[PDB]
Amino acid sequence: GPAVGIDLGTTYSCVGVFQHGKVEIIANDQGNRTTPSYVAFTDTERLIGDAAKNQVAMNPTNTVFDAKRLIGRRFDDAVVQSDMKHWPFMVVNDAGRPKVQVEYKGETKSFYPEEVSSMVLTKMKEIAEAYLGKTVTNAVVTVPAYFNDSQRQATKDAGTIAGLNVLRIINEPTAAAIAYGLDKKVGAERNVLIFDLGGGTFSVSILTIEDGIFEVKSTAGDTHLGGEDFDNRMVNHFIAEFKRKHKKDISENKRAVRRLRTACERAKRTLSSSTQASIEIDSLYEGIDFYTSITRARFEELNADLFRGTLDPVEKALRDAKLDKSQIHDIVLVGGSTRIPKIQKLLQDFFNGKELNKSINPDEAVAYGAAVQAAILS
Ligand SMILES: Nc1ncnc2c1ncn2[C@@H]1O[C@H](COP(=O)(O)OP(=O)(O)O)[C@@H](O)[C@H]1O
Ligand SMILES: [Mg+2]
Repeated sequence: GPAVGIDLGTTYSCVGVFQHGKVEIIANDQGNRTTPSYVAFTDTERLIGDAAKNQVAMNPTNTVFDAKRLIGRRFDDAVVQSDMKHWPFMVVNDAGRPKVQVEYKGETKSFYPEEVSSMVLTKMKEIAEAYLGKTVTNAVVTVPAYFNDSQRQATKDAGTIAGLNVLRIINEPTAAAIAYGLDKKVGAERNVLIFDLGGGTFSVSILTIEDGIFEVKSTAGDTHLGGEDFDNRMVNHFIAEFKRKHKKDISENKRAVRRLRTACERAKRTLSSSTQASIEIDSLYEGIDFYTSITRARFEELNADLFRGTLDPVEKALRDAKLDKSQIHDIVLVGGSTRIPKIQKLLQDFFNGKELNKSINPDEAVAYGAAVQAAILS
C-alpha cells in the first residue's frame, strides 16, 4: 500500500499520495480537498470532519476542535490556561495532563488531546483508503517548526493509536519547500521564506537550503491570527447592520451568530475571486431573513489593520535570520488565507515585486510535500 502524507492542521487537515510521479490531494466524502479538524459527540454517534463542523452551532459543548493547541502540553501551561478561556467545551486536569470532557451517548467521557487528533487522523486515513482502494498503513505527518519534543511525541502517538505507522514527522515549512522542489541540490545556499497564514495560526519561516539539507534560520508569526479573525470582523460588521435595518441586536443568540459566521466565511472565499458576494440567511433572528452582501473593497477595509500587521512578523524574521529582503531567493505561500488578493499584493509590494510561489493550492502545499517525502521514504 502507498505511504501517504498528512497535514494534521489546527483548523483544516489534508491528505495526499504520490503515485506515478504525480502527487494527488485526496478529496473527502463531501468532495472537499481539506477537512475540518473537528470531532463531535452526540446521543447516537461520533461525527468527524465536515459532519462535525456542520453542527457546531447546535452542539457547542460536545463539539471539539483546536486539539492541536493542547497536544503534547500540560494543564498548568499558561498557553492552555489562556486558550481554554475561549473554548465552548470543557478541559479538565488529569494528573497534570489536560483532557477534553464531553458527553457521548448520555455518558460523560474525557479524552486526551492525542486521542482527539487520532480521530481526525483516522478520518484522513479512511479518505485515502477509499480513494486508493487499498489499506493505508505508513504515513508522514507534519508538525509546525516550533513544536518541542513533547508535542512531536504526542503527534506521533496520535498516529499510532490511529493505526498509522508514522515513517517520519517533518516540519510544515520544510514540507512546503519540498512541494515546490526547492530541496534539489543546485550547488549553492538558498534562502526560502514560508508565509503561512491559515485558519487560526500565522507563521513565517526562513529556511536555508544547501546540498539538500534544510536549516530553519528564523521563525516568527502569531498563534492567534488566522482566517477566523477575518470572519469575525465581517460578523461584527453584520451584527451592526442588522441592528440598523431591523433595530434588533442578535449578539446574545449564539445560534444566530454562529450561522452568520458560517455565511461570512463562505462569502470571504468568494471574495478572493469575485468583487462582491451575497449573504442569504433565512430566519436569522426570530423570523427575519437576513439578505445582504459585501464587496471586496469593504472586506479589505474591515481587515486592513490585520492584513497590514502581517508584515511585522516578516520584518522580525528577517532581522533575526540576519538577512535583507534582497537575500531571500524564493517566497512560498502556505495556508488558506494567502488566497486573499490583498495579502498577495501586500507581500509582493514588501518584497518589491518579487514573484510569489503559489501554483499549488496554499492549503494543500504541506500535504503535497509530505506525500512526496512519504514516497521517497518508501
Ligand atoms: N479562497 C479563500 N479565501 C480566503 N480564505 C480562504 C480561502 N479558501 C480557504 N480559506 C481559509 O483558509 C483557512 C484555512 O486554512 P488552512 O491553511 O487550510 O488551515 P490550517 O491553518 O488549519 O492549516 C480558513 O480561514 C478558510 O476560510
Ligand atoms: Mg496549516
